[PDB]
Amino acid sequence: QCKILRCNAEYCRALRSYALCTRRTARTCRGDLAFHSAVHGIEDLMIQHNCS
Amino acid sequence: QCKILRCNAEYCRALRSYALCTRRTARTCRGDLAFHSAVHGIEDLMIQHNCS
Amino acid sequence: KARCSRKALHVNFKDMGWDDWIIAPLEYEAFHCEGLCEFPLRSHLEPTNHAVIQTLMNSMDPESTPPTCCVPTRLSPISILFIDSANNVVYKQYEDMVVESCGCR
Amino acid sequence: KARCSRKALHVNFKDMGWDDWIIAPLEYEAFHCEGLCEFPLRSHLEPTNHAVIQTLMNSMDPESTPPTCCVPTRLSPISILFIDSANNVVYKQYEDMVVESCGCR
Repeated sequence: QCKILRCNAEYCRALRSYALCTRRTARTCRGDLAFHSAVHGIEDLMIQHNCS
Repeated sequence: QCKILRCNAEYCRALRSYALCTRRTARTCRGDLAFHSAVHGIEDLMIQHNCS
Repeated sequence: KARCSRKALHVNFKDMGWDDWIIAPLEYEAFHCEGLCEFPLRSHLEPTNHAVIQTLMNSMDPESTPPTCCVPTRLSPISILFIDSANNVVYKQYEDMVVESCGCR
Repeated sequence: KARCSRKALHVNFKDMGWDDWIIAPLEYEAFHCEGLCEFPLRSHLEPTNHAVIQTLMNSMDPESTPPTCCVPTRLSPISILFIDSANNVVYKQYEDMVVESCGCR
């Protein structure tokens, strides 16, 4: 099963942890809207302010 | 079936119409929360401002 | 301002004049939902696809779409012993009476 | 300020960078919910008992409890043809994508 919600619990270091968690759970999420939405949110939060 | 929602469509004359509709549909509503809530609301709106 | 969560809501039937037909119980904890609905949506249960899409759109362009709202997503029933219109004492299990979890929709 | 009703919400997948994996459709009308939640609750479908109780309590003492919120109560699915992680073209029926009715909860 897709474990995208497990990454939202612990949540620029937090953004990297979120990204690593999404990478780890990217296998079972073949086509889930929450996964792509979380990826887009991580990207938007990394671009915002100043992160790298 | 309880027809309490049918009275909320047409809605101090409107308050009297609401009361008459609730009286008309009071048979099938043996114990429905929406019926008692609508009666309490009619009473609160009649007491408010100036109605009789 | 905190995220969407569950707060207290002590319903008292005597405060509504419903004690004339309700025998027991006369009060109970029903809870309610309140809190911010921001990105991402953190919830034990998975949000609806529409809620995800609308929250993402509000995160993108907040000027366009309004955010989702904190509302109950799971509820449990309670039993009520009351007197119906026929002067009968009825034990009825009313559904959707107690909020068990809140979410953004 | 009007009561709880359904408004437009044109979702465009190109605006979210999702066109890289979504083939069709690229945009659709998802609608959303907005409006006042006052007494009484006027809706084609019957509100939950908890929504009725909370709206009545807000009508009684608004200082105590916050009002209910306008959220979707019926939704319909849409079909999406996309490319999953295994380079396969999948036709999937995503549920809860289009709001068909709004209500106060």
